[PDB]
Amino acid sequence: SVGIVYGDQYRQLCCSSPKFGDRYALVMDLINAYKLIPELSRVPPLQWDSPSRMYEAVTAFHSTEYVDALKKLQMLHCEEKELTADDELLMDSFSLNYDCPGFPSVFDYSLAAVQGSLAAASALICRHCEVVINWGGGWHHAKRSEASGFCYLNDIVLAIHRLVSSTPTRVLYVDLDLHHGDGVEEAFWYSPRVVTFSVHHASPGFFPGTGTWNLPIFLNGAGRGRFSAFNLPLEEGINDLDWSNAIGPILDSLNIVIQPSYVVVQCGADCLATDPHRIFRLTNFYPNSLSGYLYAIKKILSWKVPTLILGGGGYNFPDTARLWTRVTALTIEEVKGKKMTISPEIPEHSYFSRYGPDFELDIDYFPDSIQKHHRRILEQLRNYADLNKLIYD
Ligand SMILES: C[C@H]1Sc2ccc(C(=O)NO)cc2NC1=O
Ligand SMILES: [K+]
Ligand SMILES: [K+]
Ligand SMILES: [Zn+2]
Repeated sequence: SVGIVYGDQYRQLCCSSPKFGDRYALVMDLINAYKLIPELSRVPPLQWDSPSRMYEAVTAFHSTEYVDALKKLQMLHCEEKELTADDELLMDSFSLNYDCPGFPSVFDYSLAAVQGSLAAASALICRHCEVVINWGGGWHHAKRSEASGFCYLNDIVLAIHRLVSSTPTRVLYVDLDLHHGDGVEEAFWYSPRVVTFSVHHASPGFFPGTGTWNLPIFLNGAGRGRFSAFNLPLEEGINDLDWSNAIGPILDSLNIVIQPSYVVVQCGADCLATDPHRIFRLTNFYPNSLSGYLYAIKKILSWKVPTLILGGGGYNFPDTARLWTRVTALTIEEVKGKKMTISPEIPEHSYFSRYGPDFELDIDYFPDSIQKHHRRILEQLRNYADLNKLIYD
């Protein structure tokens, strides 16, 4: 079965932020308009028996002091009065400012993704689903005691932690977002059981700054986690095929050597040619150019390993819905072996007018550095195998 995280309270909470507005409502409504919902298993978000149980779940990664500050920030934003100088200073010490400000539902919004990604991990653990999708999750930048790049709570780290601790176990994390997945990489830096891999753009002054050369060398983990953090920085302007050729062999070689028990894929839509970032030139095209996202999702799904698929970045809301709707249909096709015919025209639904003026499912777009990175990565995987006493071909 293929699971998808949703609910009425979950939808209201996922649509309550000022940065992502109603994006989640558009993604789920396009999936529903295309009659994909009957083919999917509804995975309800996790709920706790008490504030103590919730705090124990979140503090498996975040500090109590940061969680307290985030809850206080919500309370302060449900009042018209300005924050005191002392409260501004407290929030600044946790970076609860600038790109991560307060708003009336900041804590409920952030916790909602945690609730969804933990429930998604649980459904894989009990074998109820073979793959689970969470389009409200994928907040890769959040750190132990720091909000970062629109991420307040790291739902990915908490989901992976639940997976790695499930047997009385190895997880492969694949980060497809345009930005380097620093928060997840940092959390498992000292752990060989979680292997992280991020493909992204990296250039001077481009967020977050990491996932590139530090004689410059790549840092890749420490202690028992040495060689367990993998990075592929790419130049701006990369199309579907070149991005596909750069990642394909790395993905296949990580599966062969690591042999993960679970795969967690962060599927941020900010690499799309139509994203306001305008860095990469990836599409959502599915031939009967092939979308970079659709090529990598298909490859990962062909391994037959229980997989968690998450959202993330994606600033052109209708185009993010166009891609994630196609990811959802491909996942059904690949897991169930049931053809999902999707009409090239947008079906009529509540958000139809947002897909104008053409109303098409395809995004409206017309189209040896990698070799040295490939040789560096092949050597890192060999050192990872040598240190971890794994048998490789
Ligand atoms: C304001 C800057 S910083 C920034 C941080 C995170 C993201 C993101 O989507 N990460 O997954 C985007 C950003 N873009 C900016 O212009
Ligand atoms: K990435
Ligand atoms: K690691
Ligand atoms: Zn991003």
